[PDB]
Amino acid sequence: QVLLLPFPATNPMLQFGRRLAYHGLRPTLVTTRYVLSTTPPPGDPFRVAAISDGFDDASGMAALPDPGEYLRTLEAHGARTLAELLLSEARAGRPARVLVYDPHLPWARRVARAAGVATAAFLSQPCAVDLIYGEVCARRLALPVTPTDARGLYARGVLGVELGPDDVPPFVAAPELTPAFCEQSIEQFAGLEDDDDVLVNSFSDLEPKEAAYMESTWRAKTIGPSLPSFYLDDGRRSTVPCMEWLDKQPPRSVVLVSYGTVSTFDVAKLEELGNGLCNSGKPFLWVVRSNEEHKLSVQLRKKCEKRGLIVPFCPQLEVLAHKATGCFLSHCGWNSTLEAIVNGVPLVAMPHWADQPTISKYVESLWGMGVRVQLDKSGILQREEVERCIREVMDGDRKEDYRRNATRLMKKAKESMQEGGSSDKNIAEFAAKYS
Ligand SMILES: O=c1ccn([C@@H]2O[C@H](COP(=O)(O)OP(=O)(O)O)[C@@H](O)[C@H]2O)c(=O)[nH]1
Repeated sequence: QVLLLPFPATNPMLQFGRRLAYHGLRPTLVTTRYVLSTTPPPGDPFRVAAISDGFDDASGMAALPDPGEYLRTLEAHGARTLAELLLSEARAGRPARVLVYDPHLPWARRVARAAGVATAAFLSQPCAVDLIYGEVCARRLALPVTPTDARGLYARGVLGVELGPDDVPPFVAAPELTPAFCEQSIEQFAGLEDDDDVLVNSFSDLEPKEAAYMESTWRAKTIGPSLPSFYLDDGRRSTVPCMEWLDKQPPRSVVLVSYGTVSTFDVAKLEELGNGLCNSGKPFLWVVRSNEEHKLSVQLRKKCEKRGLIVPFCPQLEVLAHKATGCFLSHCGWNSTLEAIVNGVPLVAMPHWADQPTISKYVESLWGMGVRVQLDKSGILQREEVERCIREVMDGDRKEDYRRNATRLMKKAKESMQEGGSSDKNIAEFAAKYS
């Protein structure tokens, strides 16, 4: 079997597993006992299997909100139970042919290699960010990484844009705001040189210098965007109520709003975001997660409820593919960004941390498919700014420029994953290797 081990939370690794199954491989999703008991399995063509993070009954992340402590606990129990799993699978007649793993779990590679199982690292961040972390891991850049260092990489043809202070990945530019995440970002690459394969959820045409560098440096092969085949127009509709609302809207009219599944916004930040949205005048679909809703006042919720819909969950790819969708106000997490690209949807970028500031810079300055919100002197996003950016992308002099670039990259993204495409060829090479 092909074992797939994402960070326990994913869809891009599952999408790659669907393609492996197309090619006659047998994928298994590996997740925590907790997650397996408290969510539906993926279904065919996948098996599922479980490891433990120490909290099979309760959410260990809830239980352990300090990141270092959670990660140390996940390693302890995860490495032991992943070892047990590799043995029990072999004994059950289903020995792992390869472990595909998120290298935010670097212990997974140690365990597999000790069990004699091939390993395939699966990076789901852009090549531009991954390569920066790698240069630190390899002791070619010291901490903190600076704009000066980034400029060197741009001048050497490794990075395709010059990253300023607000564009360098904060986990290495300002390490220690986030010590555990700094360590985790860099340790992805520690030992990656002994993996059998290295894979990245991107496409060459998007990040050509960075992909090329990742390939020559780390053997990384692009396999993305790792999304459902339907969205990539590769021939080899839901009933969710938000969709019915979207159906009634005019073409390219609606702002989708999401800051993702992980970041938390305080009451002040939700106030500026929600007021900016109302103040724009645009219809909007604002996904505010169940676990964040308590911070949204009645007043702000009802403020413009004749134009805007607030929901706890929307099928985002289906939303992005909808004719009524005009732009996406997004934190520009990588999955969000690729889903916007594959649907040709212009972006208003409101990054927080991790890969988002870098992504945002590429969005506005190389890809040209949107704009990034400008924070004021104290680093606060103002409602006037939120509104200005929405209006810039939906009504500016440059509105067709953002749409054109989004469309352009949509087509390249599709070409990459279709038969003959740069990503398709890498996926096929992997499937053959492990067949
Ligand atoms: O209401 C939602 C919110 C999120 N997603 C999906 O969950 C992921 C969000 O990931 P991203 O890398 O952009 O940032 P994160 O959530 O990890 O910060 C993407 O696949 C989204 O399509 C969705 O379908 N509906």
